[PDB]
Amino acid sequence: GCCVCSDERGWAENPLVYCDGHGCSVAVHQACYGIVQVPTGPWFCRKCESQERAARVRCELCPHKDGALKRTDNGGWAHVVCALYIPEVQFANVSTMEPIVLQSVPHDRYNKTCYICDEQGRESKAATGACMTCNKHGCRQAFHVTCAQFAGLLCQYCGYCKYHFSKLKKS
Ligand SMILES: [Zn+2]
Ligand SMILES: [Zn+2]
Ligand SMILES: [Zn+2]
Ligand SMILES: [Zn+2]
Ligand SMILES: [Zn+2]
Repeated sequence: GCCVCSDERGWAENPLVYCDGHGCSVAVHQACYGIVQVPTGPWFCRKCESQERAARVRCELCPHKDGALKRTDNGGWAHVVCALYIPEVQFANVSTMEPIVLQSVPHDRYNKTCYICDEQGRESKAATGACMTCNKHGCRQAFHVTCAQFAGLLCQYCGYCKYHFSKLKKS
């Protein structure tokens, strides 16, 4: 489906677009990646269009490689999905969704430990990047956006730790 949201198909007015770059598996809705007009030929994501060392084109807000990336204001790269769920992250242009603006992200997002990384053999990565916090008031569980994404814990634009998600009646 889409690398950014949890919708598996596109819509006529918002198609699901597949990157044709070699080795790349990025697929995004037009609206999930800020694509202005849908391409008539092969389409390439910003990473595949990049001429940078591959080791460098990766999200600085989380430890997962690949996925749907845009350039940042500090000369780096970040996931669109990480940008959408860390509250203080912004975009210079919300239509094109780029560059991703990190200058207003506070210390508070960078001094946490991702509990999911800690559980999944990524202890060395748990205190890197930026974390969202569980939406339950009083809960101190913190986690990378993409770690929660893969765990099915993301939901405007918030998430829960596994425990509080388990305590919420699903409707
Ligand atoms: Zn999407
Ligand atoms: Zn690509
Ligand atoms: Zn990320
Ligand atoms: Zn994590
Ligand atoms: Zn919680």
